[PDB]
Amino acid sequence: VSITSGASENSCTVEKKIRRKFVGREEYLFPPVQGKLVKCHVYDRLKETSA
Amino acid sequence: AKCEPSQFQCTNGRCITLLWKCDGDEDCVDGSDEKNCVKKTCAESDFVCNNGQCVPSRWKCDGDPDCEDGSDESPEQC
Amino acid sequence: CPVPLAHTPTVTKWFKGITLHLTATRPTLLTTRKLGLRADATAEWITGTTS
Amino acid sequence: PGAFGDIQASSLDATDIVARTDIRLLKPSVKNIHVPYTQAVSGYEMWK
Amino acid sequence: PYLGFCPYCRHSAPCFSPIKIENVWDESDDGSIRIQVSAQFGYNQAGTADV
Ligand SMILES: [Ca+2]
Ligand SMILES: [Ca+2]
Repeated sequence: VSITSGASENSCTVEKKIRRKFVGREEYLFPPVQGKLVKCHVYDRLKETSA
Repeated sequence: AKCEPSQFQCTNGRCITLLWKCDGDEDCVDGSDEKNCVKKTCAESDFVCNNGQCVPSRWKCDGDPDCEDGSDESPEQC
Repeated sequence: CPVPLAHTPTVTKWFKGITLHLTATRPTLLTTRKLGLRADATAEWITGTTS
Repeated sequence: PGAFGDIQASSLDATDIVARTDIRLLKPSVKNIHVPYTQAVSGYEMWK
Repeated sequence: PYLGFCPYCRHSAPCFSPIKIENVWDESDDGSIRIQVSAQFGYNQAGTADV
């Protein structure tokens, strides 16, 4: 994560293995336009939701 | 009945994507796609009649009335 | 989450056994099990096309 | 399907080309118009 | 030209798009790739040739 204001231009990084993952039994680079729908979990993008 | 999408079934007799209930499109034969969720009635392509009714923005001041208040034909508003 | 369906595998039949023909563009999990007393269950991350 | 010569023709500019790709089409299940064509990757690639 | 329905959009979900990629060939040994996209390049609005 970083700030790019030229002056306030610091940053931070953390070691964290973040390999691609794929719900289901088939490796898929991108969700296929068509196919089966299976129960999966995602981070709800709604800022109000509480984890 | 039990179904693969784990999402609501309407009077169409099929399980259907519940997110389509506020996708801007009526998919079920019933007008369920606007019953249980918050919606932008107007996209940036749409004209708000001053009552909050929404119509394609091209319908505004185009020749004929569209919304229940005629704002889509208001001269001053054109 | 939409997930793909690997191409429907063609099957060949023979005395007390079958040969599945598999065709997947990306790593796809295959599994099989017998319904007998023993499971003899197996799984394999098939890739590409193979039998 | 999937073997060498899965598609064949008299010559490149012929209209009598045949094949046995094992192409099969599922139901257009998703909301948007789309055709779920699925098949064995070309036998030419497997042979290559 | 026209508009199509490419699998992955600017946002990580399907969408209709004018620049729907149809097919991609990479048979050239140079490693360059031919891309067939729904949008047309080098043609004027009226269809005049203009690169
Ligand atoms: Ca809908
Ligand atoms: Ca009007």
